[PDB]
Amino acid sequence: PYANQPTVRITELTDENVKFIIENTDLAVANSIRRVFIAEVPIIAIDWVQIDANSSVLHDEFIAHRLGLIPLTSDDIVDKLQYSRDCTCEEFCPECSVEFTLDVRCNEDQTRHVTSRDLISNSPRVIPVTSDDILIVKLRKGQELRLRAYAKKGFGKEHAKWNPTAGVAFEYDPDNALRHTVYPKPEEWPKSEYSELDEDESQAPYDPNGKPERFYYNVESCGSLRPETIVLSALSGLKKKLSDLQTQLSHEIQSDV
Amino acid sequence: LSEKDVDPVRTTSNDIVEIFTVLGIEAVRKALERELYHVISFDGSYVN
Amino acid sequence: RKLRRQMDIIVSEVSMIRDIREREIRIYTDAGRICRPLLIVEKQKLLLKKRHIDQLKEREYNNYSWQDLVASGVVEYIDTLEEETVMLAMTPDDLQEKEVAYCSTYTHCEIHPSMILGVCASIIPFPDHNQSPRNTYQSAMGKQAMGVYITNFHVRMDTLAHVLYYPQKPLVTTRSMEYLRFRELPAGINSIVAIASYTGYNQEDSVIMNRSAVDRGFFRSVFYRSYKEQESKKGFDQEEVFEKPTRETCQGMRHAIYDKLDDDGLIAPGVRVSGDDVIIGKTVTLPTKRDCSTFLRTSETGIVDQVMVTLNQEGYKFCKIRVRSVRIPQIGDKFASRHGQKGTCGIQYRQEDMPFTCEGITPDIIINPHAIPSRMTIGHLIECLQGKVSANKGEIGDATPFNDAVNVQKISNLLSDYGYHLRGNEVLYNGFTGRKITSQIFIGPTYYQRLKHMVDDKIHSRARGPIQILNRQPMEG
Amino acid sequence: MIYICGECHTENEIKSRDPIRCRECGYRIMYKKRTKRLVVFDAR
Amino acid sequence: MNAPPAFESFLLFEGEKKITINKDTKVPNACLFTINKEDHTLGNIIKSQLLKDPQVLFAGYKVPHPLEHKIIIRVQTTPDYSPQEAFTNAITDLISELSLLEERFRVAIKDKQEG
Amino acid sequence: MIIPVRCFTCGKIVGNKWEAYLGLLQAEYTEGDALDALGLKRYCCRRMLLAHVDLIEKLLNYAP
Amino acid sequence: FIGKIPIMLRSTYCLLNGLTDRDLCELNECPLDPGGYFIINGSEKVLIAQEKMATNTVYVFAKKDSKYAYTGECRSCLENSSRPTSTIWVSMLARGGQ
Amino acid sequence: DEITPDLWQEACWIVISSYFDEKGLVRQQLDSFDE
Amino acid sequence: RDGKLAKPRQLHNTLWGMVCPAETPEGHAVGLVKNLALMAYISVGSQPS
Amino acid sequence: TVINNWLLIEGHTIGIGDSIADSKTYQDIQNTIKKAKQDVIEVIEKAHNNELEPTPGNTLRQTFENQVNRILNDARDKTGSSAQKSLSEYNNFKSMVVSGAKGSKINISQVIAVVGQQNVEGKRIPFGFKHRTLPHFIKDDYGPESRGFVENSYLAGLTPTEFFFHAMGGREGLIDTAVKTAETGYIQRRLI
Amino acid sequence: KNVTLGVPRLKELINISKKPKTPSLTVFLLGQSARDAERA
Amino acid sequence: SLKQRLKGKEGRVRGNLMGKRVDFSARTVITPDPNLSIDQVGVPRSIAANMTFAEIVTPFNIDRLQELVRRGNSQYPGAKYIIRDNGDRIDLRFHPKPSDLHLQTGYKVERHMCDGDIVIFNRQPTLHKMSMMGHRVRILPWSTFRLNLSVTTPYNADFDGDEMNLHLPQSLETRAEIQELAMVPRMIVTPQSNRPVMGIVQDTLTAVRKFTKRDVFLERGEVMNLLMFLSTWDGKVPQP
Ligand SMILES: [Mg+2]
Ligand SMILES: [Zn+2]
Ligand SMILES: [Zn+2]
Ligand SMILES: [Zn+2]
Repeated sequence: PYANQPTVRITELTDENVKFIIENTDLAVANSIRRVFIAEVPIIAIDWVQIDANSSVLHDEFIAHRLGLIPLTSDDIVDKLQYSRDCTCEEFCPECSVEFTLDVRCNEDQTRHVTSRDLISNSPRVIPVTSDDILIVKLRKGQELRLRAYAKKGFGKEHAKWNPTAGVAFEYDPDNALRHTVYPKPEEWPKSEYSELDEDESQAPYDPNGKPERFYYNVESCGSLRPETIVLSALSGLKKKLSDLQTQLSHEIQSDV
Repeated sequence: LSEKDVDPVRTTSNDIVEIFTVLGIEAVRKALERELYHVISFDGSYVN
Repeated sequence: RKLRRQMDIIVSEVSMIRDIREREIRIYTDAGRICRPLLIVEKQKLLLKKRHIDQLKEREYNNYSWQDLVASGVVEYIDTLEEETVMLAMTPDDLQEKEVAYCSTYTHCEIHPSMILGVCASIIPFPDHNQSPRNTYQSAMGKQAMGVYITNFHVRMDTLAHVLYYPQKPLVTTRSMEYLRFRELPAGINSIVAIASYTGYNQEDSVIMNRSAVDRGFFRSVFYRSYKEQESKKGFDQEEVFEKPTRETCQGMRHAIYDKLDDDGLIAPGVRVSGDDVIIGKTVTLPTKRDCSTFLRTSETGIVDQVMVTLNQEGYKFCKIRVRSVRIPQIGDKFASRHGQKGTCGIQYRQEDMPFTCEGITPDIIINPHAIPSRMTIGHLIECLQGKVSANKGEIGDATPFNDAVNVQKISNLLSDYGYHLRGNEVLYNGFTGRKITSQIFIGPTYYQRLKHMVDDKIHSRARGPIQILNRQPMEG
Repeated sequence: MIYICGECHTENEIKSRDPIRCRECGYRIMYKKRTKRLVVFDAR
Repeated sequence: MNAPPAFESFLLFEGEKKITINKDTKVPNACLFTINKEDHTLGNIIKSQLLKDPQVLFAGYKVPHPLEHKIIIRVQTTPDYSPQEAFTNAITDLISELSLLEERFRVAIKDKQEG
Repeated sequence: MIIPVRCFTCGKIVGNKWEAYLGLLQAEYTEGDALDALGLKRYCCRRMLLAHVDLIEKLLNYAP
Repeated sequence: FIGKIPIMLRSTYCLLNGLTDRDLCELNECPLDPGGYFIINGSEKVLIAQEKMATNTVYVFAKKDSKYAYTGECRSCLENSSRPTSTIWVSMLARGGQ
Repeated sequence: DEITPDLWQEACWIVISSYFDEKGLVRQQLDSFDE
Repeated sequence: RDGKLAKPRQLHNTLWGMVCPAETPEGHAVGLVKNLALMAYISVGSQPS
Repeated sequence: TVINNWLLIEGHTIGIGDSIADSKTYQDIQNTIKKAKQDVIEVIEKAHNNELEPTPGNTLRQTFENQVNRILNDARDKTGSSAQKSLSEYNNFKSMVVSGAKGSKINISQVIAVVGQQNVEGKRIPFGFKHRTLPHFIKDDYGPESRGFVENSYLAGLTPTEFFFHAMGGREGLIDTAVKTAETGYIQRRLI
Repeated sequence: KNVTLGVPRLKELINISKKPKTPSLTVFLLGQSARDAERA
Repeated sequence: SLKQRLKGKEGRVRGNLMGKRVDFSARTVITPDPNLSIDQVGVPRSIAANMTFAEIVTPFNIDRLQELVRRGNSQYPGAKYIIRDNGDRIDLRFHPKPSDLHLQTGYKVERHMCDGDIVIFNRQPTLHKMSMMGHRVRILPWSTFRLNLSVTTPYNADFDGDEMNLHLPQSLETRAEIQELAMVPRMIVTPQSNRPVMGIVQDTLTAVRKFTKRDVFLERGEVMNLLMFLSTWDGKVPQP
């Protein structure tokens, strides 16, 4: 009738990905965690661009599109940063956004690569992750790109640019003991990297009393957050979603009575 | 139809004009039913 | 025949036909005869030898070209009339090789049987694995796809132009595509397409698109509309000029804002426009001066891309205004593969909602399995399987139609070497619940095309609109 | 009111009344200069 | 032209209730919870936690329409247990589990980083 | 026209790999070997560089 | 002077004839552009090939509806002169007539 | 000497490639107008 | 008049290698609008002298 | 709504694996097609040697074409049934056919076993060339390959001649569709 | 044998014409010829 | 001449009496929506916000129609016009001043199309009765018309670029005509062949075949999920 007592076993922890296993958990909790990784972990991304000059071969909202998709370092600044909607400023201020500036002019016969290294922020905490660098546009001689942009808080549920993950590998029951997937020919299917079966064996014996548990994760980070920071933010974000719902539920129950 | 040893009852034609001038308007009404039914039911379709 | 092959007196395009039964030799030199090059076969052997191929390999820095093959008498053009007297071998390696003597008098050989196809049918991958009408449908859809129609599209000012943000060359391609420059100017994107019934929103030739992929520029495109207006001084009384109308100067002006217009009557580039805005301010002098400015359609909402001012052929000052409008894929937009599988986007799901593999890969597009069985577009399934091997192998797949070196079994065996099910099926997990789907879903990269048909270009409503004065009946306003 | 020549890309201020033509190039195709007004793009 | 803002999926507009409880008259001790601006992330986790309760006879959720952002959770409990009480206990258990997961993931990070 | 910043399928960064990818190919790497050297494991990301057409290069051949 | 002939682009009489790909880019022309069309009042016009029966060839056809059992026609045209083509029929009258 | 079957596929597409290096795809339109 | 006598919409045997067998508009123009095969060539004509 | 949400668990797909058949099934299909070709060859020899007796109501040519067509029609049915029997319960081509949702038995057989005979105006591919269907055959070649019998499946792919004859047969369907669109509602507006 | 069917046959009926495309009869035999092939 | 005006397919008698353009009609692409009822059509907000229905002001709806007038064209759902007892039309968006916008019985408020509004939905060519069926409007947030997958068969419609016409009846008498004669459920069985005209289709038909197999077993959690989508469910979980 009460909560699970899940356990965590981290298998790999690099600057790019974190591989971990969660045990003694329900499938719904395991899945909701991976959905939060993608859709509900806030990071900082450019969501406002004014282009003062753009002589390049790419139109204005092509450049703006590419700017928004550039990952910015938002590990610790994101927590203390506010949402522009929640912030009381006049649509932008240091407490809810980070200003960026790009001013590149090409005056050489060699093609000028406008990369994320040219993106300059007023906040040292929030900088492009690459600073190889991400190419924004290539400039011919005589072409210039001058713009100022603001990076604000958001999560992947609003736009894919606020998704902090570069791929969330999720798995459970690698040997298919639960028979949640039925192979017409189990022998044709490669073994999972987490499989614990012999070479001859193709499926684990059916476990009628089994339940989905021991979920395997591999959270790969785009760069905005550390892969461990994504998981920790996801757990606190999912917890905050439920605590907020409980607070609203309590008032509704009181109003009903 | 007048030919000997030829069924003067079941023998018919798919030409409505020939039926009209030989048997009559009511025969055409029945023949037109059968021609209209035959084309409709050729592919297995059914119409009330 | 000898003279033509030596190009002495008889040019290559001259066709000589002998009707042995009718005792007639017909020589045709006129224009309008359709012919194709065929390899000459003598004594059950190709006159084309390794030495000819070696010289062609060094085509540049050698001056050896196609014309030397014709001059050498190794290949010649055959028109339809002459083709009736020609005993043609489909391939040299099989037809004129020693075997059961079906025919020992071959006179010509095909260079490749896949040259029977035209430009649009030559991009279809594995067209010999599709039902023929579906190859015909794709040839129609290929001409409506989006891409980069021409490299210098910025200089051009066309009434309508669609440019894809991120055109990709197909992962699975045909040898003929090298000559269509489809690689240089591709029209489409390689999409991770899952053939599954996910939530019922891909039924009846509909498509489920990944919203996160769309957010990243997946099948994003530009739409350029160019408007031309010229001012004519014909008629002494009336003299129309470009300038933003003013209330005091002009007797009658609409309540539309003219702030967008410059002092020359032309909106400047880089300005948002909508239906209520005026792009060209043209005023005609009365016999105060009446205004005849041009307005945009309510549907259009873009940014002025370019404004050029010139004198037309007639010598009248006229301006072309190009409006730029970014079209993000949405529900109702038509998408098609290269196999006649055309469909609108039924719904878009974010990456968390989409079904995912063990690696975390979610399909960009999900198509209904019921589209395949009736259409029998097995080439679509083979392209996805070949494309999966291509993306993993790092090699562009070859989908030339009549290639015996490629078959599903060979492609399947390759897919096994990369830790995938040999038939391209994968175990997908439900995005909503995370539970494994009982059936393993066919998923892999397939080249999809965004078609010019957008829903915004089509949606239109009428409710007590501008009837006609004469007929008192509805009309467009 | 600056117009950019299509041939030499010379910026030249042109009045409404005077003929449209490059001052030094003589070219007859002129492009308006980009508006000085600011337009906001959301990087979406 | 009809595209809705991306934030409409998680931001309540003025005068919108996050959660509303309606009694299900078909069966006793049943309630329908209409939660606005929520999706399968909270519907599935809440519903699964409810099923672990032996006093919850029925627990299910649904998104009536993918283009809309409401989840309806139906909970039927035993006569001595309230559907609202089951819902609150379900959330506390999830918060307890998530809090425990945070602590243990933090410990694991220290272990892996330490060596 | 230009390399996308993110892989469409997963959102992995791909915009800083086109120049390296071209450099690796100039180093006689096979296309598959170059992609492996660049960290592109998922075939969705390999698709991004294996099927990219860099039209921005020829667009720069036209004087502004 | 007797008139002006519209010129098919990238043909021997087009200004973009023999120009290298770099030269075409200098003229704001796409090197991949194949040409083969006309610019008529700024509109790029393509001439669609028109399929027609070969001339100077004797063709014997049969028409059931007509009164001739067989008809051997021959559309005769000169060797690049008198564009109009004169057709001669040699028809055998049908045997239906009693 | 002779093109063997193991080399035919490479050989035939070298012939095809040379053909489009010389003619292109709109050679009919341009040749007709030049005449 | 000529097209009436014999139907040209059908794909004739002789189109092989000359006209694409797959490319043809759907609708009223099926089989009437055609496309050259890639290596198809139309003769420009020369004098028979 | 109820089954669209259970299908989220069960799932339904279609792929290359559903278009394959057993090596034994492929051998059986090949034997049937190999024998069917030999049967047509024997019928040709009888006609060539003037040993073919026309049936009542038909000329010698109609008799030969009827005999050849039934042999090839039987071969397609024999191979089509064989391919269907090889399908497993899990096969997704069969699941859509069995439920009636999409496809038919003929679609499965064409994908797996044999596309079959291509017909133009109800007859085999005509001798559009002089006594030939294509320049790649000998004159007066009435064998299945010459006259438009596709011995391959869509999975195996068609040969260049089969591809063209299948295009010829498929053009007939395209023309008929256009006519029906033109005729759509013509009778209705006359009756009304 | 072959007779008109589908729309063209449907067209003929509503468009009653003195000359159908494929006029034909269906003669039935009432004597021993009906069951005797030689007599038929 | 006068004779020319009448002659031709586009003449007054044929081109302007038998057929003619009509107000209050919409057309866009159709996309699937398995979440709608068969008798329900999803409508874009722009189409709904553009097409209006004239509601006669009554004490039953005096306040409700008053709010729509206040909201106006700016906010959807609102209203476009007010028709007084005089029959004169007032354009709301021009002047939203509530003083001039007081309503009273007998006034007609042309409110925007809202959920539950009856419309005639048509796919061309209109070959039989089931080609023009009545639907209940359901506003949805994108730019397409939505159709239940079952009604695609009577319409002969596919979701590969098909477009369908929406006609909005403009009065209570004609609205009641569609409700009682032309709604989709009343069209389920056709008199043409005395059999149903629409049935279960691709995914639901393929899945119901699998679902009904003898060896399909559902766990407690799965059954409770399927019961959430059974609108007619009485609330009692059956004995397993
Ligand atoms: Mg359609
Ligand atoms: Zn602020
Ligand atoms: Zn100049
Ligand atoms: Zn990726």
